[PDB]
Amino acid sequence: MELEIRPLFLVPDTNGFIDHLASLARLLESRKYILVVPLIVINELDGLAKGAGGYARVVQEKARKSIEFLEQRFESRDSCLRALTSRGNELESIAFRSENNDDLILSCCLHYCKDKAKDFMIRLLREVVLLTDDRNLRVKALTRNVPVRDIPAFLTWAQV
Repeated sequence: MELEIRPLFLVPDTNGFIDHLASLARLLESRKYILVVPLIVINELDGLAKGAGGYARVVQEKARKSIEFLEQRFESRDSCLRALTSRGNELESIAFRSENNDDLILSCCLHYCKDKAKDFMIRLLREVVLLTDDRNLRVKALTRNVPVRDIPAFLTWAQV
């Protein structure tokens, strides 16, 4: 079917923070978009930050910077940043979270795909975009009618 895409909600995966924190930060600072972070992604970053090979320690620092960035932004109750649990409940704070996940990332995107019978009283409005470089994940999104872009491409499009 034909989609009408008007990006509002941006959903990144774990490697977006590792690879592209600066660009996610620029997106969040722009105030144009709501960045929605799956809780599993925060959990994965926690795993990486906690922990070694050189590369592992390089990624560990990147995860630490990510978590630091998210922690600070949730502490200030940043209105353009949300986290979503596995049950589709939004969190306003991540501080005391306890505690291969494509399907959970996708469930987060689909949370913002609010389709109703009467909508087809004709294009499928999609206001969510999955931000990833992972080709398998991208294909999964494509087959679920979730718009998908890599973060550099999106940042270019956004002019922001």
